Amino acid sequence: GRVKIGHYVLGDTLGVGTFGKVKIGEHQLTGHKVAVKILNRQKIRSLDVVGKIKREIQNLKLFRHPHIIKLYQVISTPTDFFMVMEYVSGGELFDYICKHGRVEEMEARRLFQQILSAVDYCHRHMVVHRDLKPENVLLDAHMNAKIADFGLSNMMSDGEFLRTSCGSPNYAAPEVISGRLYAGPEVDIWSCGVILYALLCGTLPFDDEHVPTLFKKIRGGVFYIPEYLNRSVATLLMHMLQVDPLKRATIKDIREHEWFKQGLPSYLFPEDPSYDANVIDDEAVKEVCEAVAYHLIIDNRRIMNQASEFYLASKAKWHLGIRSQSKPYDIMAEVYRAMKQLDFEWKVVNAYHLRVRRKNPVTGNYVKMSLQLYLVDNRSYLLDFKSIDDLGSHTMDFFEMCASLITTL
Amino acid sequence: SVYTSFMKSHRCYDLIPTSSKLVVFDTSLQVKKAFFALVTNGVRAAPLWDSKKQSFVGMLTITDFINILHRYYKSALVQIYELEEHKIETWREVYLQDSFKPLVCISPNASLFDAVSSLIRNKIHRLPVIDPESGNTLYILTHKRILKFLKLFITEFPKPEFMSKSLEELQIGTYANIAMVRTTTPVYVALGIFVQHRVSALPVVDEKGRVVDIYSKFDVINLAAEKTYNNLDVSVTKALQHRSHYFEGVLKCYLHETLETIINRLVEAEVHRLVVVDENDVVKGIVSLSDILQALVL
Amino acid sequence: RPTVFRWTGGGKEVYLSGSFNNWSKLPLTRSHNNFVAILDLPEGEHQYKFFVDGQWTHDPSEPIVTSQLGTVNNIIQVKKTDFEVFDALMVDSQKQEPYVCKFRAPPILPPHLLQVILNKDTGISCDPALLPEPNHVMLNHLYALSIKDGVMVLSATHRYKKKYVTTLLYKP
Ligand SMILES: CN[C@@H]1C[C@H]2O[C@@](C)([C@@H]1OC)n1c3c(c4ccccc41)[C@H]1CN[C@H](O)[C@H]1c1c-3n2c2ccccc12
Ligand SMILES: N#Cc1c(O)c2c(-c3ccc(-c4ccccc4O)cc3)csc2[nH]c1=O
Ligand SMILES: O=P(O)(O)c1ccc(-c2cc(O)on2)o1
Ligand SMILES: O=P(O)(O)c1ccc(-c2cc(O)on2)o1
Repeated sequence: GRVKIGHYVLGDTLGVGTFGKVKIGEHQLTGHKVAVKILNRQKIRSLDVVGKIKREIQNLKLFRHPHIIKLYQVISTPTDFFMVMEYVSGGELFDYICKHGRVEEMEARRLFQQILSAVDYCHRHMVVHRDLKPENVLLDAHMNAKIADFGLSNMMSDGEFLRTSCGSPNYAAPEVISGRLYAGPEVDIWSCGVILYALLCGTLPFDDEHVPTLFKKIRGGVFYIPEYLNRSVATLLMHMLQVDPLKRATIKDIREHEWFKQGLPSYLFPEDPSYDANVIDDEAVKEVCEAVAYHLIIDNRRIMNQASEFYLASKAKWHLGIRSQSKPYDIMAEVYRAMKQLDFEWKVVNAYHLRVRRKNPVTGNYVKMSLQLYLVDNRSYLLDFKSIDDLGSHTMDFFEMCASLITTL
Repeated sequence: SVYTSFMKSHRCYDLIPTSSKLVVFDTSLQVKKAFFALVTNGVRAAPLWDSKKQSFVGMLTITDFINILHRYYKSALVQIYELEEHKIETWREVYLQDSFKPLVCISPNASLFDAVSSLIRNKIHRLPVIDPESGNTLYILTHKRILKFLKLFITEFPKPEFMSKSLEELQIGTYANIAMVRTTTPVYVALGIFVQHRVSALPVVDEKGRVVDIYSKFDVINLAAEKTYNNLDVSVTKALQHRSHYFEGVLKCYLHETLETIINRLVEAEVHRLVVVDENDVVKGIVSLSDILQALVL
Repeated sequence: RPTVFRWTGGGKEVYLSGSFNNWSKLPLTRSHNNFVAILDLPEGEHQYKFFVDGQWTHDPSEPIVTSQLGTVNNIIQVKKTDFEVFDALMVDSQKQEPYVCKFRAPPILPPHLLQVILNKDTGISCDPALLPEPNHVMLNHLYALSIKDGVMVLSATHRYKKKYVTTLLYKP
């Protein structure tokens, strides 16, 4: 009524997410409705989430998709952070599944196509949601899916795994509940598989009152497939809800499935025909140097993308690092003494994780790599070698640093 | 005129595959191990890294294996001691004692026109793409990769008058003093012509007077693959016997045939050369990827 | 410009008196338990006090100042960096290699690293130098062959821009 922030009058609370409270914002002059997420400055600094909130704003500011909540502006005050974003009248997808009996295969497919398109956009921009559920998926007046709550989201790095257990237990992947390292996209596919089941069946595939009993069901990966569900959609759900993340389906696999292909619009995915004419590919950043120049880049990229055989492919066995059957304390003691002989400087991050460095005598530049000890099956350990990005050759300098370490060990 | 403007605008980066394999050899590595590694990995050439100098010195090709065999082979009874014991650095030492070689390379940011010019001018078939920022070798650029890339953009640009003209009228390729081999010619004799004449392939002719097969430089790695390198006294037909079963006939083109037909034939068959023929069956010359690329540059 | 004055405590009637006004009582709107009022204020220091249920009180979580008589009033910081989002997060963020060595087991090896790009079979109808699109998580990692006749073979997949290069080094 009286409370105003950037010409917007704050109304009733829409709900509370992972970080901060979300409230309705009606315009004082027009009456236009926006969603305002209030992040308390003291609450952020007390939880060491200053870096997480920074990445959250930076991503949403550059994120442009019709199935992801658009962030208009962010207002900073000396005590709070006001995130002004797109408002959707339809509410939660969870409420739609609860109000109706079961969402029909004609409408459930359309909603899933919109969800996966937004999920794929995140993954292509190196962002993994980690908290996908019908409660987090929103709906509008025109019945379109909208992705919200990027609080538990994280950035995907080259050669780096994620450990943080994020999301609801019913929607969490078997690797998430176990507390083990994962790549990222495979977790979102599992979560999307639960949403697809929830839309068609009306219930959850893994549901139990007892917490460890529920965890046992996810690890097992056994779920009921109803008689009203066709054979085509049944195979898709089984491939999406795989215990093994390697055997689990990908966005490219779902897009190629016969059930998903049905009535799929040509503007949702980048490889489709209508995408290049309706969606901006952000080529303006590369075409900023010196009107027809933009269309030249899009056409050249299309010819290169079409010829898959020209850029991509359709004896002794290789292995990652070095394997040892001895105790973890003995392996770590062996690596420290081997480095002193070669005159190396190392930064300690963890008991098994080491940030190592050396100086090249010919070029003069510093050579740095990251070491990490992993656990294989049982009683067997693996030492991992990973090159750090920041006259000679960077890749050759990394291979030589590894070669001297393996020989000394 | 039209294709010259295309190559000047497009960078070397556009040709590099999305996910490619690169084999690199250290100079201190034994030469025998290097040729065996080329077969197992399925690569035709590999850049050479000098550990002491901390820089890429050159390229190890099949020509190096041909040069070792012809210079050191004595008999099928006595083993080639130099091939068995020599390192890459030691082999290069005697090879560069006559004339040394500064590394010929292209930047990924440099235009495609400069890359084609660098291949024809230096008379080389393989050019390594090295990033000046990191110093890492990214991809080995060939004449085959450039022509296949240009074939993708033939519809995007308007076709000039020369593309609809016959090979006779254009006169592209070698038509005089073509180095050829007989069907009973031993491997050692054939290797000697590769060193003396500095050619890449030799057409095989029978006693009747007809081109039966073609003995190229790539056919030499089979001697290292099957470990039959120690006996170079054997005929050229016995050396080509490994791929003779799948073989139908060596690819040919006519003088009256248009330039567009010749370019399309080389990219589809994925071969490096075409035999020029008159009327029914008369050899006139050899047209290769290097001859076609030079015509689009000059 | 926009400054937030929120009352976390309970009550029915809450008023705000500060330095912005001549210590006058301003009515505050309530949602459920929180009493809030957003006012436009310039750069500098501003003193304020709350009036809950007919009695003067102060917020404990906010910094306080005491005068000569004994009146307790809150202190608010109005900075130029406080209004810009990227600048405000930078302020909140504000608030070496030893050569010496340093009982839980190490983490379980993920199955993604076991997927070797070189061991995977490729179709005969393509160039041998070509490889399938690698996972972003297998990049920079070192893969090696078993040592045979004093020669180590080392391999690692690296990204240049949008292209991936799988280099192999035969080093004795
Ligand atoms: C458990 N789910 C809730 C549902 C509810 O509040 C949350 C906390 C959750 O969503 C993730 N919230 C929603 C949105 C939001 C964004 C970021 C983080 C959490 C969020 C927005 C964005 N625009 C929407 O209109 C609006 C929408 C919201 N919620 C609503 C309830 C009714 C009508 C609209 C809303
Ligand atoms: N908890 C939560 C939370 C808030 O509600 C606010 C608010 C707020 C409180 C109440 C109201 C309100 C007041 C009267 C009527 C309706 C309202 O939504 C508006 C905004 C301002 S900063 C802030 N920070 C928070 O962490
Ligand atoms: O001049 P080179 O780059 O050393 C060279 C080595 C091998 C070949 C070759 C193979 C082949 O079928 O045609 N040419 O060319
Ligand atoms: O100078 P050329 O002998 O006419 C020539 C043309 C094309 C090639 C060639 C060799 C090769 O490995 O890939 N392409 O060699």
